[PDB]
Amino acid sequence: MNDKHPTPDPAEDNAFFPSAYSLSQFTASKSDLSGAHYPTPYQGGRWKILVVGADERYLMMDNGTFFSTGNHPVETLLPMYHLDKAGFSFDIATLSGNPVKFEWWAMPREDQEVNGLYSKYQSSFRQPLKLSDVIETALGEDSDYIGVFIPGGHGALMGLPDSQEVKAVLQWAMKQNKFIISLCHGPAAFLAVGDDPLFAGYKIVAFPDEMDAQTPSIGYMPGHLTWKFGEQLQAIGFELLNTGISGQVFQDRKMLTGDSPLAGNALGQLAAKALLAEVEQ
Amino acid sequence: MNDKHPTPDPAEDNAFFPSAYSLSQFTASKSDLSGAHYPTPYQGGRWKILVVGADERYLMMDNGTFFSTGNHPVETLLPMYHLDKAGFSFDIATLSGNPVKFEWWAMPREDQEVNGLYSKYQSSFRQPLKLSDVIETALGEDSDYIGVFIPGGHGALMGLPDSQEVKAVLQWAMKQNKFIISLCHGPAAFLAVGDDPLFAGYKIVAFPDEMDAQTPSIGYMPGHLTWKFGEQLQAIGFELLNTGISGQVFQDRKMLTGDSPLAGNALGQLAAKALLAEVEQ
Ligand SMILES: [Ca+2]
Ligand SMILES: [Ca+2]
Repeated sequence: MNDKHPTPDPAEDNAFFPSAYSLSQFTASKSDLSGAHYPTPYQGGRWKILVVGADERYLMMDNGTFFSTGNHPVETLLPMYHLDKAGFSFDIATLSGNPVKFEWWAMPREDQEVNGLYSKYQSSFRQPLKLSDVIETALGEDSDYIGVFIPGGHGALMGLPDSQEVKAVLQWAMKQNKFIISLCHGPAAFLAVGDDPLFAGYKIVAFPDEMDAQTPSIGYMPGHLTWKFGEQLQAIGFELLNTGISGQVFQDRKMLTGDSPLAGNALGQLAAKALLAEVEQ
Repeated sequence: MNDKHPTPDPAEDNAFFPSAYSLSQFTASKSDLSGAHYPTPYQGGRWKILVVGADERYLMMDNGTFFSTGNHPVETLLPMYHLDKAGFSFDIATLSGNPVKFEWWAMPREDQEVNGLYSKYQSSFRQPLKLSDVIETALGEDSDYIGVFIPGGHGALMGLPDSQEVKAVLQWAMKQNKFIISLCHGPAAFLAVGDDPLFAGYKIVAFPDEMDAQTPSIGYMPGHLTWKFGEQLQAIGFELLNTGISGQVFQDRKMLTGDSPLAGNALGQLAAKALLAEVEQ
């Protein structure tokens, strides 16, 4: 019937990609990548950013259907594109060690830059590191990581929110005064700290729970979320600054966040700027 | 229809379902489920069977492509169907806690009984237990599990083969003299014991490595497997009984195995009979 009806995903029974209508409204063939040139990039070849991606594509909705989601490609690749041009490298990990799952329906197919960057890291996205291995060997006081990046997309709502491994990564980042970068639903991962109040008083921007309750009306999702990461984040001490979305980014000490799928470019510029200043002395 | 070109999976880039031709030869609209009749089933309400399923659908081939696989639905459901009728219940788990991934292209869409069983267990396949929790509170000397079932499908080749968690489960099963039920590629999970000579001298049937070497020739998979589970199994003590496949099964003490996607029904009968005789003593 309607272009607003969820689109069946052939690989999983009772699973759906966003409706044709929502895709035309919420995705585009090109990204708005801009100002990604850095005249004095980091050239030390040491500092890297740890990327923690979603290893699951199917998210259970309140009505039993699966939302065929995963990490948002634009939210993931724009920040990475800027950091790449800034001279930084990446290690990609998932909780299980299984492939990072992208919402391919949001990939800007006509964007040469974004597609070129994915291809650059495709072997890592497809065969990522298992977070437990990273925790056991690449963190600590002498880590080569200058920060951690947790991309958005509803895929970040699975596993990451209550993973004891993610908790360890976040505590490490805070303990070693490392950058924590995330946007949209990515901050849901912060809930991994459980009852630990290490994020008390922090200000961030994140996708509004209010909007998650509305997007299903046009078939962006085949149902509604079974919980609210925003209210949960507020429960552990976070202050959510944005009522709506406009690509706004915020920096609270070393916590850098973006508000939605509109903040990829701005977050990339902010992170690149922040990390570059950090490496210079 | 006769097309032997792997079929692109829309949900994942460079991922492929079996070719239309291989599907017409290796899958059917109906299963050969039969003889699932046990006049005096187990009604003690205690003994259950733990199912360790595949949580990943995308398997990396030797040529960079992803085989869109997972657990084989017929191999999974026929054994369960017989055991269900025999009066046993199931607990379904995956390593990550993520949903069990089925090779839906092998699901017999016109098999009313098979689809009826899936309906009964869909909530468990879709929101399975996390194996780590199972090991922590449901095993031990007083477990309610009478056996473990590890279904086939190439998805069994991911994570399970070198999982310390699967190792614990196998060590427990052998120590507590529990049934271990598997077929086709499921035995690859037995490799999880690593270097524990636990299965030394056991006889099993499993999918022939040499057949795996040939199915890609008709587009069943988009490439070839990066390793051979059969040789690895022999390397840890197993005597592989079958050279080819015919859907036969073998019982060596409490180790029950099927040889391929043709062994689902026979394995259900073998397992149901062994477990029923067990509980009847
Ligand atoms: Ca989104
Ligand atoms: Ca098969």
